[PDB]
Amino acid sequence: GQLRHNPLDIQMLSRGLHEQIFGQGGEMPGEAAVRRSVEHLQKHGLWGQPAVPLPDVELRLPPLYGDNLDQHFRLLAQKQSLPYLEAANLLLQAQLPPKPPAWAWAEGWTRYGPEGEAVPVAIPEERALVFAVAVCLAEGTCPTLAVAISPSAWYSWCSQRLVEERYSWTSQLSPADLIPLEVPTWQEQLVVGHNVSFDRAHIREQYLIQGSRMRFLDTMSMHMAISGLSISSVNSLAEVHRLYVGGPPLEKEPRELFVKGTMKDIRENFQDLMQYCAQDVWATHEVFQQQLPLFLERCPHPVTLAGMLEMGVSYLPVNQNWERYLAEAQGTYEELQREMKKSLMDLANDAHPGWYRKLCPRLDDPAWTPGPSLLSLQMRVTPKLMALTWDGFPLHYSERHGWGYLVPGRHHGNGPYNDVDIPGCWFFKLPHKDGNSCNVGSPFAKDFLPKMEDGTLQAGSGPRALEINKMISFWRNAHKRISSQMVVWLPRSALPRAVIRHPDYDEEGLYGAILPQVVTAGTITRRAVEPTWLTASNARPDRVGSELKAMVQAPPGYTLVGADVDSQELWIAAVLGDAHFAGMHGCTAFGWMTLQGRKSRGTDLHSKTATTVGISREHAKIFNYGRIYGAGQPFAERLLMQFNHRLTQQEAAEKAQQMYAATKGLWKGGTESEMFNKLESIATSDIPRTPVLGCCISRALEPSAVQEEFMTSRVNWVVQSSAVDYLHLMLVAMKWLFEEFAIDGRFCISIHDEVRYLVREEDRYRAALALQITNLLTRCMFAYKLGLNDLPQSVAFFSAVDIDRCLRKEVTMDCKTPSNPTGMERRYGIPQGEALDIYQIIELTKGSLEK
Repeated sequence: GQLRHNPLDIQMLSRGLHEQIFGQGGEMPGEAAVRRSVEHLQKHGLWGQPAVPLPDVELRLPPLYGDNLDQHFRLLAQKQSLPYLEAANLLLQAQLPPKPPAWAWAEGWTRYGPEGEAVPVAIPEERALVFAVAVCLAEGTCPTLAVAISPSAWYSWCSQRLVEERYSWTSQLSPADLIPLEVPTWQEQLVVGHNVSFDRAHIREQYLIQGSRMRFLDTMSMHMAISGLSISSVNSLAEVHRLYVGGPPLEKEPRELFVKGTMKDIRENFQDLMQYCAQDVWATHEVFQQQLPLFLERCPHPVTLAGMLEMGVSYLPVNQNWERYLAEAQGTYEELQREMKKSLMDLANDAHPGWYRKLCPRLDDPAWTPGPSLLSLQMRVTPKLMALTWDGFPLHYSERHGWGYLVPGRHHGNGPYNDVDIPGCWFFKLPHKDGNSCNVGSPFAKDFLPKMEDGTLQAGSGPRALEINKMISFWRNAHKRISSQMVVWLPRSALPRAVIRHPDYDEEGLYGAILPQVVTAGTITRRAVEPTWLTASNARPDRVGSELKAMVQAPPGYTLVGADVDSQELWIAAVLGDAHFAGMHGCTAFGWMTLQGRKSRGTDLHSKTATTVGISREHAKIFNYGRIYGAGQPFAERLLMQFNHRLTQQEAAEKAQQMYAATKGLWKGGTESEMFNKLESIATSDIPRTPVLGCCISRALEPSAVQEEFMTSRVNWVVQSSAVDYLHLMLVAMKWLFEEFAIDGRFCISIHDEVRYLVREEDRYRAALALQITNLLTRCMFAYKLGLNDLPQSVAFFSAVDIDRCLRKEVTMDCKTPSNPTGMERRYGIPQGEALDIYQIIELTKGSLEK
C-alpha cells in the first residue's frame, strides 16, 4: 500500500509524494551499511520497537521546474532575483557626473543636469538608485531632505515642512507627508542603501497594502554576509567604504544638527547638510559597485540573494484599536505605577532615613505631592526596599559582578565570588541571557520572567510589586520605540476595494501601518535582526502591553496566518548524520528518535530530553539546539544551572558529563556522532560551504585566516546557515506559491523558525496549505542535497498552523492583561482563532490552492 518502510522499519513518505519528488529508481543501500546501522541501533538498545503508523498524506505538489530539486530551487531564485541583479549591474557599471555646484531651494523633487542646472521633476524615473533621507528630531518623525543618484543624473528632494514655516503641524502622519519614491506602471525597481530600512520607512508608497513590486538592497546585509563580525569591519558605512573601496575617510559633521538642533538651523545650513548627504550617497554607490561581484562569486546559489531581497518587505498593520491601545496601555501604565508608589510607602513605613529622603520631592517644587511620589520601578532602590530572596537566598549587588544572591551557611552555584566578603554567606550571580561572563545592570528585565513562575524569585504588598514589575517589564523596555513607531494612515481612496466591501468595514475607523526596520542579513550566519519585533512575546496573561503582537490587528477583510516549523534544526542535523553514515533514514538513531517522536502521544525528543534532565519542554528545545550547534560540557552545565539552581556545580559537572557520555561519543559510539562527523568534514573542507546551497562563510572566519581556532563558531555556522538556507527556501517557495496560484496575501514578518503572513479573510487555509507544502519541499530538497533518496512521513509537515486576527502563539489565549483585563473580545471585539493540522488543512482546502 501507500505505506512504505526502510530496511530499518521506519515509515517513509507516501508513494505518490516520493514518486513526484525523488522520482523513480535509485541506489539501494549496501548490506554492510545496513548491518552497521542495525548494530548501532542494537548498541543503544532501541531496535525492533514497533511504531503505530501515522496516517498517510497524499497531495499533488505544484510543478517543480527543471529536472532536479537543486535545479528547481536554482531556477526559482534566478527567476526571482534576475531583474534586481540586472539593476545592480546597471548601477555597478556606470559613470557618475560631478556634484552640482548649488543645490535648489524649492518644494518637491528636482533634477540636476550635467552643467548644474536644476529642473523640477515629480519623481525620479530610474530603475536603480541610491537613497538618503534627513530627519530633524525636534520636529517629529517626518523626513526633511533627500538626495538621489543614478547612472544618468542626480536628484534632490526638499520637504514642505522645511520650505514653508507654520506655527503648528498635524500630529498624525499621512501619505501626504512622505517621500514619493514610486512609479506606477522595464518593470520593478531596485533601491540600494546602507541600512535601507530607514529610507524605506520614509517612502510615501511603502505603506500600501495592494503590493510593492519593489525590493530594497542593503549594503549592511551584503557586508554581514561577506565580511561580517560577531578583510572584515563593523557595519558602519564609513568603515565599509574604507574596507571595500578606500580613499579619504567620510566626514562626520560634529555639529549633528538633525539629532540636536531646530528647524531654523537646518533652514540656515541647507548646503552643508545637502553636501554631506550627497557625499554619503556617492560613497554608498562606490561601496555597492565594489561589493556586488564578491557577493555573486562567494554565494553562487541564487537562493541567498532571492531570500535576502524578499526578507526586506516587513509590514505591520495597526487599526484604530492601536490608538486606544497606546492610551489604555499608558493609562494602565500610569495607574499601576501610581498604585505601586503607594505600596512602597507602606513598606517603607513598616521598615528620616537617607534612602527615604531621596524618594521625596522638594518642598519648593511646584509638582510637590505628599510623600514618596518620585518612586518608579526603573529605579535601583526598589528591590532593596523589599528584601527579595532568590529561592530562599537573599539578593546582593556587586560592582564587579552586577546582581547576585547570598546563600547562608558559610553551596555550589553560579560562583561563589570571593570579591564580596559577606560574613557567613557565599556570593553568587544572577543568570544572564549572554552567559556568566556578562553582568546584569538591572533585575527588571525579560530574562527573569521564567525565574518567577517557578518560585525562584520571590518577594517579601511584597509579591504585588514584583508581579507588577513582571506586568510592566515588556512595556518598560520598548514603549519609547513602540510609541514612536511611525504610523501612516491611508485615506478611503487608497484602501483596497475588498476592505470597503467587507461587512466589518468601519467608515469612522482608522487604518494604519508600521514598517519594521529589518536588516535582511544582520548576522554572520545571515540572520535578520530587528531590536523589537523579532524578539517579543506573543501574548501573556500577566504582562502589561504584552498585547503588542496582539495589537498587530488586520483591518476588516484581512487576517494573520502563520505557522511554526517542527524540529527544523533537529531534523537538519538528523538528515546530515543519516546521509553521512549509511545513506538511509534512521541509521544514526538520532534521526530514528526524531522520526518516532510524537507530540500528541507525549514521547518525543524534546519530551524525553526534558524528562531525563528534569526541565521544561522549552528548556529541552534550547538544550537540544545548543548541543546541535556544538557545545562543551561547561556550556551544558551552565544551561542546566540556569534552568535549575538547587543543582550544585560539582554535581552540574557530573550531570553534564553523564549527558555527554550517551551523546557525542568518541566521533564514534555516540547517539549523535555521525552528524558531528559530517559537520566536521564539511566545515573543514577547502572554502567551507553550506551542505545544501554551497554558500561560503564570511571572510572573517575562513580556515585560511583563522587556522585551528574558533572551531565552535565554525561548526555552529554550518547548522545556523543551513537553517537560514531553510528560511530563504521557505521565503522563495512561499512567494512562488503565492504568485503561481494568485493568492492574495503579503509577507508580514518572520521570527527565526516562525513565519507569519497578513492574508485576506477569504483565503487563510490556502496560506496554511502553501506553508505546509513549503515545509515539505524544503525538507525534501534538504534531504536530497545530502544524498538521501527518501523522506520520513513523521517530519514531513507542520504540527499546527495558526489563523488569527492578532499575532499570538496560540489561537485560544484571551490575552487578559493588566491593561486588557477583559480580553480581546471584550475590549476590541476580537474573537479566538483556529489552529489546524495537515489533515484538517487538506480537508478544508480539498488539496487545492485554486478558487
